[PDB]
Parts: sequence; C-alpha cells; structure tokens
Amino acid sequence: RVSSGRDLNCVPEIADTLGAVAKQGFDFLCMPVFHPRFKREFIQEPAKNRPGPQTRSDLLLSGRDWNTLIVGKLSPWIRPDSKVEKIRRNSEAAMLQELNFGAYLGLPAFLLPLNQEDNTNLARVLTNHIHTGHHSSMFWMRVPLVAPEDLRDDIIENAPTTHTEEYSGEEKTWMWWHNFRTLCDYSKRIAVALEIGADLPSNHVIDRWLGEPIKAAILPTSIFLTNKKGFPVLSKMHQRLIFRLLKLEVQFIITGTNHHSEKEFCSYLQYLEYLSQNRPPPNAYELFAKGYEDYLQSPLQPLMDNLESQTYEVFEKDPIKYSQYQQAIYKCLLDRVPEEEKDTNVQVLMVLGAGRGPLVNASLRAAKQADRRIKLYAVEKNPNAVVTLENWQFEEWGSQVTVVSSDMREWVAPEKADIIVSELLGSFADNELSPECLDGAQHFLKDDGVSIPGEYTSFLAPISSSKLYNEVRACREKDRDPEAQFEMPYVVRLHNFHQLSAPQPCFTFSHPNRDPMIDNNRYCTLEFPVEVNTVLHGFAGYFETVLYQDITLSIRPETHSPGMFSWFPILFPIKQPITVREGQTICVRFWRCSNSKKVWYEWAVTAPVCSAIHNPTGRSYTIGL
Amino acid sequence: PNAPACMERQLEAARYRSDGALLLGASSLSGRCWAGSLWLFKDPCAAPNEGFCSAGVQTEAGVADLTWVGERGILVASDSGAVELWELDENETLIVSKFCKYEHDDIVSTVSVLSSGTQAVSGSKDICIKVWDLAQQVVLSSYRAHAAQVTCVAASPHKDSVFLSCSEDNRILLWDTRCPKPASQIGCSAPGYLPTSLAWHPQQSEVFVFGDENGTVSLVDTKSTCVLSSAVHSQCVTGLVFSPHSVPFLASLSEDCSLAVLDSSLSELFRSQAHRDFVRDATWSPLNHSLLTTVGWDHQVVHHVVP
Ligand SMILES: *CCNc1ncnc2c1ccn2[C@@H]1O[C@H]([C@H](O)c2ccc(Cl)cc2)[C@@H](O)[C@H]1O
Repeated sequence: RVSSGRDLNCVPEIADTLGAVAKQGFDFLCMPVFHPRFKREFIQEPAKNRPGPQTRSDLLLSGRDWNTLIVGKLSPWIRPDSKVEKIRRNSEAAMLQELNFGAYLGLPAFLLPLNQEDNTNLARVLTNHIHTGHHSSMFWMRVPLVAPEDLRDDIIENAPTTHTEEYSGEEKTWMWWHNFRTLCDYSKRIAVALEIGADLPSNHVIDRWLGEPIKAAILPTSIFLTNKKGFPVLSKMHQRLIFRLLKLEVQFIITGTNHHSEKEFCSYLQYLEYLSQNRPPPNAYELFAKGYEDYLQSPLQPLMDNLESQTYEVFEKDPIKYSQYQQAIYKCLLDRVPEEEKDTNVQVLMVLGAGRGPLVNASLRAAKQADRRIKLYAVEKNPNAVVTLENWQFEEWGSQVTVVSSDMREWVAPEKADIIVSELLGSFADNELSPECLDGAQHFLKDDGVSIPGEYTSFLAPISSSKLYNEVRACREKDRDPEAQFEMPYVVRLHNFHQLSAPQPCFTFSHPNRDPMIDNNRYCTLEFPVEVNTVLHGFAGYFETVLYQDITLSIRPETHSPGMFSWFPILFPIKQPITVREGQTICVRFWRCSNSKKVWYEWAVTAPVCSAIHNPTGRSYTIGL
Repeated sequence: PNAPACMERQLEAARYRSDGALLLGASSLSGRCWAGSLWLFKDPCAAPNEGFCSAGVQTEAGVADLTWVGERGILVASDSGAVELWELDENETLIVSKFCKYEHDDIVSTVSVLSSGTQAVSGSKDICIKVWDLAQQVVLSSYRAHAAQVTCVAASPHKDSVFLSCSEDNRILLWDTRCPKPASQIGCSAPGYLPTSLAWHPQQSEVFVFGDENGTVSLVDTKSTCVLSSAVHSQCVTGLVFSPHSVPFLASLSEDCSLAVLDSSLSELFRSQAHRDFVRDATWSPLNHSLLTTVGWDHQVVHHVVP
C-alpha cells in the first residue's frame, strides 16, 4: 500500500470535497487555506480595510482532521521576490499570515513553490516563521525535476528552445533548492516535494536528487499515458523513477483534473498501488535493514565495553558468518594434518574472544566434517559471556574445551597454538582493534601457526547525503564541543545517499604479522574520481576479510557476502559540506592513530578544497585499549 | 426569479450586451462556501440587487473571467479548471449549463471569444493556453508556450486566427494559428515589469495596449518596437477596455481601487475613487457612449458619466 494524497487548487466546500477525496482512496488533501485568487492588501487604503472574514472558519473540521488530513498551500499570488517593492511587502505580510494560519490549525505540512532562481526573500520570511517559537510543522518545497522554461513547447518562432546539451543548466532546479535550503540553515522542517513532468530529464539530473530529503513526489494527471483499455498508466522510465521513489517511502501527490474522463479518478491511484504491489519484493538483506535506514548508531567497542546478552544474540544470528568460519577451519586442519596422522596429531585451536560460544561450535562442527582431532581453548574477557561458556562447557562440550576467563593479552598459555581463531572485526575492519589484540596474542602461536582471519582490509567511498549530514548535525549534546558529533564514526544502514566514487582500500592488516617492528599506526591518501556535480557530506566505510585462502567475508557492496546482515556500513562525516563539480577528484586523507591507551581515526579532505583535520588527538572520539 | 437569494460578495465581471442589458459574474473568495454565480440585469441601475433582476444561476465554483458568446451564450473561466458555456433560454429567464469541460489542470484565469464567435481561447495557471470549438464542445489545440501563469488572453477583434497573451514569465505573445510556430514574442527591450492586462485597439488592427504590475499602461504598434507609456495607477493594472466611441477612450482599472479614463496619448481625462476595494471590470454602455459601468470586490456597481 502507498500513502497518497490529492492536490486541488479549488475547494468550494471543505466538507464535501474532503468526503469526495476520502471516497476516491486518498490519505490526505493539499488545498488552499485562503482562496487562491483572494489577493489582500496590507498597506494601502482603501483595500487594506477590506472587511469580512479573510477566509473560512477552523470550526469546519475537527482538530484531528486538520492535524492528519490537510496539507496547506501558499496562495500563488504571493511573490516575496518580486521586483516591485509594493508586491514584496504585501507578499511578506501575506506569507506570514498564511503560514501563521497553517500553524494555528495544526497542519502537519504546508507547500511552498520554488519556481524561479531567486527565492532569497522567500527563504528569509519562511526562516523567520520557523524561529517564531518551536512549533512542529513541515514545509514541502514544491520544485520540478525540469524547470517549466526548459519543457515549454517549441512554438515561439523568434525564441526557439535550445537544442544543445547544457549539463549544468539542466540541473538548475536542484540548485534552486540547494540555495533555498542553504539559506534556511538546513532546517529539518524543510523538505522537498518533487514535481515530475511529462518528459524526464537525463539521468544525472534525476541523480542530483539522491541524498535529498524528498518527503513527496507530485504526479500531474497530464503525464499519464493510456493503455489500450482506456486506463491511465506510465512509461517504463517513469515507472523506474516510481520504483526508486517507493524505496524512499515518499508520499505520492496527484495533481490536476481528470483527463481520462472515460474512467473515474481512483484509477490513477490504483495504478500506483499496482506498481507498489509489483516491485521486486524485500530481499533477505533488506528484510532486517527495514527500521534501521539512515539511523545513526555508536560503533560497538567490545574491548572497552562488555557487550550485552541481546547484542551477542544479534551478531550470532547470521548463519553465513559461521559456515564460512567452519569452512575456513575445515580447510586449515586438512592442510596441517595429513590423513595418515588423523588420530596421532591433535591440533591446538584457540578461539580468542569466544563470546557465548558460536565460534567454538563452528570450530567443533568443522573438526567433525574433516575427521581430525582438536584441543580447544575458549578465551573471553566478558565475564558475563563466560557464564554462558562455562554453562555450555559443563552441559555439553566436556573438557575438550578449556574456557579461559581472561583478556588475551594478560593470559599466560599452557601450550602454543596451531590455529588462533577470532572475530574481533567491526564495520571498518580494524575499528574494534583486532590488530592490537592479535599482536599481543601472537607470542602463543607456534612458529608455523595460522590466524583465522589472516587478513582484513577497510574500504572508503565518498558520499552525498544532505539527509545524513543533517542527521549528524542534529547530534549536538550539552557539556561537549558543539561540533564533536561530526568528528566521530557512526554505524548506519546508509539509505538515502549517493555514492560518488568506487570504494577503494584504505587500511590492510595481516596476521601473523611477520614485520619485526610492527606499528599499527597508519596514513593513507585516496583519490576519488567523481563524474557528477554533487555535494560531499562524508565517507562510507566498509571492509573485506580473508579467513583462510579463498574463504572470505565482505560488506563492500560490490563483493558483499550474500545475506550477511550483521554488519552495517560506517559513516565518517565532515563538518562543512564540499561542492564537487563533474570531472573533479575528491582527495581524502585517513590516519589510524594511537598511544598505549587509545586508538582513533583522523581524516581530512584535501581536494577539491581542504577541510579541517577531523578528530585531532582523538578529542571527540577514541577506541579504548 | 428562479435564482439564488444571495449573490456572492466579490464581483468579478461586468459586460454590456449589444442591446444594453448587463451581464454580471460573482465569486465568493471568503467564508464557508467558495463558489460563484451568473446574473442578467435588463435594468443596469437595479444592479447588484438580486430579487429585482432578469435572470440568475449558481455555478459549482468561482468565476475568474467570463465573456459574452454573441447575445444568448455566456463563456466562463472557472476555478475548477473548467471552461463552461452557459446559454440563456428563449425567454431569458433561466441560464442553462450548455457544456462544462474540465480540461485545464489548475484555475482557468482568462477567456476571450474569437472573431467568428464559434471559437474561443482560454488561459490558465497551469501555464497552458487552449483554443476551443464552441459548437463541437472540444479543445482543437493546446499550447504550452509560457513558463509561468497565463494572466490574460485577448482575441483579435476581426482576425479569427490572431490573439494576444501575457504571463508571469514576462512574455507578451502575439499568436497566429496560421503560422507553424504560432507564437511570437514582442520584446519591449528590457525585462520591464510583468504584463497584467491586454486590449486590442478596436479601429487599428496593428495596435494594442497592455498594463503592467507596477501600474504603467503602454501603447504598442505590433511591428515598430513600446511607443508611449504613462504611470496611470499606483498598483497592478487589472484591466483595459476601449470605448465604442469613434476615436475611443481607454478605461483602466487597478488594485489601487481607482478607475481612470484615457485618450490617444494616454493622458488622464477622468478618474474615480468610487470603489473602496479592487476594481475588477469595466464595460461601456452601447446605448449611452458617455456612460461607463464598473464592478468591484466592494460589491458596488458604479455608473460613471464620462466627458
Ligand atoms: C583484544 C583484546 N582483549 C580481549 N580479550 C579477550 N576477549 C576479547 C578481547 C577483546 C574483545 N574480546 C571479546 O571478543 C568478542 C568479539 O568482539 C565478539 C563480538 C560479538 C560476537 Cl557475536 C562474538 C565475538 C567479544 O565477546 C569480546 O568480549
């Protein structure tokens, strides 16, 4: 089912019109709150002293209906950016009046057009309304994919429609929004209602609206084609855009009169319903993700913090993860234990960070299908998890499994290991400090020992998302640096965003670490070719890991282990967004830093312009050793 | 007389027929119900009084513009997106929906009947202009030439294929449906203020006039490229109607609530502060060429005697 509303600019009786609209299947109505033609004077006698009511009464609907069913519409004569002073002044007073009435009625939203380049005074007035108390209404800026000047019929003989391509010119409606929303200081109460035309622009123009807070998509009746039976439908390119828009959960607004007068008006809506039903259904990754879209979270630090029971349960319920660990152990045992020794040679196998035992069980299940013999140690520092291990051990595993209740860097071991197994990896690979752990744990690996995992690599990609930028921006908290929220990574199911460049590897680690003098500190420079005009708000992080040989795990989208929903991507924000023009290179710099107590990341953009270095000295964000 | 008891507060249109009987359009722009109505007054001086009138009817919606279709028919620009044709019965007592076609996507704001009288052209906030067949009850052609609301469309007095239009995109278009690209822009050099009202000169087929949103009326000779212009009003020029006089006078109305009457060189002859709200129309008496009738949103029907 779709959430969908009707747009009208003529309502003779609210009561009847709303009833008519509910009948046809719509969830809400967009209508004027003063009559669209009812121009009003605020300065000049005599017209200013016009008596009578200025509009209809709020008594005409229940407060409930006003709150849920009605979206206000600015009167289309209101022109705050006219070149005529008298009109600018009336339009100010008028805009304020209409907006203050919108808020008086408790309307959930209120539409305003962006239909020219200069909306500066319009933004000024709206902004001032927003800062006149902390009332919660939304503002939908009605803006078209294609400016009306660039879709006019080619019928003025001495003013033809330009037939040459204008890459930047064709995106101009995006920049109207960008300017307008920038002026209003990225208010969360200002969203886009994107109006779709009969002919769509080129793909890049549609791609500009990736990352933007599209709350609504306006579909005129005129854009609908007709199938052979007379019903209204849409071109396959228009259908593509609708499928993209359904993933953004936008409210669909239908505007204009009925052109398919052979059929009634619920048909237009019933088409969208049909299109909603007939999308590709929610896959095994995207079933769990639902709920967590663009929801910022703190990255776990299972070293510094002791993970909760339900937290272990989440990351345990992921069968792909463990069948791959089972397989990587299965294969390793074979390569180390020849068939002739399948009873004499017992492999010393240490799970480091055993949690509640799923890698212990995967280590058992693997030693069965390979028909080799294994002595297990299960090291876990979380004494709450160790409760679960020792209960498993007494009830099931017997003294095959020695549970060790220890930090792996404190533990003195009875014997060296043939295989160390671990899952100390986070969404940016090394962000739970797997390197530091396994380095301190290296002294109790046999001279010829194996680590599973043997390798992991972090990846980065630049992104545009004005939605997430604002989401981060909203994480200000008392009693700390007011920009600290920008100097820290979030784990998040990135959703409304545009990836500006192919992921590239950032930091790689190897275990066992042969290199005599080690140092897990790092400095990496990445250059991201960008082929679009866009605005950079951050860098998405992902990772890959080699458990053993060809057996791998990945959340890098292009090599994702299918159906591994555990790990969402990471997000490194930046403080000020950076304009990027098509053909430019975004150069970013990442450092992994540490002292003996803390590890952290720092980062900056150097091209096309420089940012500040983010998180210097881990002032805003550190990972505890 | 078979009509509504109360007529709506806001009078939009006022047009004399060839015999002298007054047509009135009214909408309600405030209050519970936002609709409109059509009214005939064989007594010009009895208007706007409802029960002492010749005929009347309610429209579903408001009335942005109307005009006569000859002598029996009334063409209507609705808020609904409808062009509607209402025609009198033979007795001239009822007023009957002849057709009501929902063809524009937003409010229909301007309408003008062509010289044949069997075709007409409507303009709208949906940015389109449409040419209509009044016998067949259809849109023959539909043109999106403009980039903003179409503010005014005016048929050529005598040439059935020619008409003006003007829009909030700052364009004044001379149309000629005979040409394959029918529209043609008439640049008054700069981006000077938006065109608000239009009127062809009734005796010179090459001439027209237009008013702007800054209260300036201007004299245009099609080809020459803005002869003369006068700052007549202090606010938007809502309408321009030339008189039926031999060397005619030009009535100019505005949102400064003032009528003015102008000569060949746009010099001011008369001026009336009579209205206390916006002046929405003007129509000259075909029985007395000194007389001029205005309506307003103050619900007055003034009758001016012009020297
Ligand atoms: C690396 C330094 N110290 C150390 N010693 C022992 N156990 C450690 C540890 C650091 C983390 N951990 C344990 O590793 C487990 C791992 O992070 C994890 C997380 C989720 C799931 Cl489902 C399994 C395993 C944690 O259990 C952590 O305490």
